[PDB]
Amino acid sequence: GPVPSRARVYTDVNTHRPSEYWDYESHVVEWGNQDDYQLVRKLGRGKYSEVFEAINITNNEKVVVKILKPVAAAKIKREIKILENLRGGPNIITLADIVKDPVSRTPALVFEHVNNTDFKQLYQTLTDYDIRFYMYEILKALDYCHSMGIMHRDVKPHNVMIDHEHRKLRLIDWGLAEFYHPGQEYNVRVASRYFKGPELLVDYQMYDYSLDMWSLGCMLASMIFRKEPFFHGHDNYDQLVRIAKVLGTEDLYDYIDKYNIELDPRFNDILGRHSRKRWERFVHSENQHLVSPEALDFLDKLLRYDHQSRLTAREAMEHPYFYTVVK
Ligand SMILES: O=C(O)c1ccc(Nc2nc(-c3ccc4ccccc4c3)cs2)cc1O
Repeated sequence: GPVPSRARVYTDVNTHRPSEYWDYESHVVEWGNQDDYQLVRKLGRGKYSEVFEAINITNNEKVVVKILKPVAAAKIKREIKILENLRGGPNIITLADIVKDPVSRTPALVFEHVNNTDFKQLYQTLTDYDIRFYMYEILKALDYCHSMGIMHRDVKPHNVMIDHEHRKLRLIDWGLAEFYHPGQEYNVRVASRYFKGPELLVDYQMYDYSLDMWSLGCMLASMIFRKEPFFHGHDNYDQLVRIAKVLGTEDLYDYIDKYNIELDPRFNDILGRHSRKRWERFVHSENQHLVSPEALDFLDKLLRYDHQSRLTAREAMEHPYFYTVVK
């Protein structure tokens, strides 16, 4: 059947770790005082959670309270373990407390408050320099979680909280994050549709950290070309077609052939034949100031069908696109 695959970096981080690290089900969670937090306003409701702005009435600080839904309640030990494992890491959201909501009767995660700007409004204003700056900041967080044996699996603009006034960024929502174990087959029903990697779209389960790099490339393409989202699929099948109309069908077929993947036959009447498009097609007078040869070289090194061929987060940080960024 499918040819197996392994990450080319941090392959055996979890195979050496004591069971207690990646064995999240064993992990015992100590509940704090739900009463220490006063809910202020509902910020939004997701498929798996409800997010509230709240005040920690003991220190008067603003915090974010995420109340998990019944379906996401079952996978609380995994998210809590990952959050505790990455706490203090570069640009990782800090878990301040874990309390039992008295109404839902499900777990509520308390997080540090970030003065974010709506990504829809903020991507319309970023300069070339800020795009490079914030991308480098996101890479710090990805190399950190990947170095700790963790795949985020939901990298997208909504999960990157940016305080544009203090030039600070946090990678949030570790609800879909998972421990990387070499040879493990994972669920492909992860990430948001526009940021799903080709491995998920073609149902290749033996994926790794490189999935986050594809998601990151999708975000980069959206920022430099001022098209959000860059790959606008109508559904998960159309999503692959949108990608193929840009990257071409020959390289997609080469990728499926390399891993001996059987494409869903539904793709036969919708995929067609498409040559790879040169990036100049996406360049117009309104976005040319965000596009450079370094930006395109970097984007071409993230947006590859072959997950094994994508830059790793650490290699990405070495790219010339970041030479202008003050380090
Ligand atoms: O999961 C996490 O670690 C996590 C950490 C911090 C955090 N902060 C914040 N969230 C929001 C927010 C705004 C609009 C929304 C619309 C639909 C659904 C949700 C929404 C959440 C604003 S500031 C949120 C998180 O979910």
